[PDB]
Amino acid sequence: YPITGDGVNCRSGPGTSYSVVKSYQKGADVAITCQAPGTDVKGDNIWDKTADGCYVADYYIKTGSSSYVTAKCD
Ligand SMILES: [Zn+2]
Repeated sequence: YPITGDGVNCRSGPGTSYSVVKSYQKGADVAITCQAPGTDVKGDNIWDKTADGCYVADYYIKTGSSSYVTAKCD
């Protein structure tokens, strides 16, 4: 799914307390392997684990939902 934020952090866990691993530019498109609850970002507290293995706040990914579109991370 595509990134909608203008430079979005990808963190080592589902929340803003976790270290930043890398970033994506707006219009990057990422594969989401699973989703996990975490810090609320503007009403969406889901975090999306990408194929890079780090988590992007779902607020900044265009999935057409503020809830789950994939399996919950185990
Ligand atoms: Zn995609």
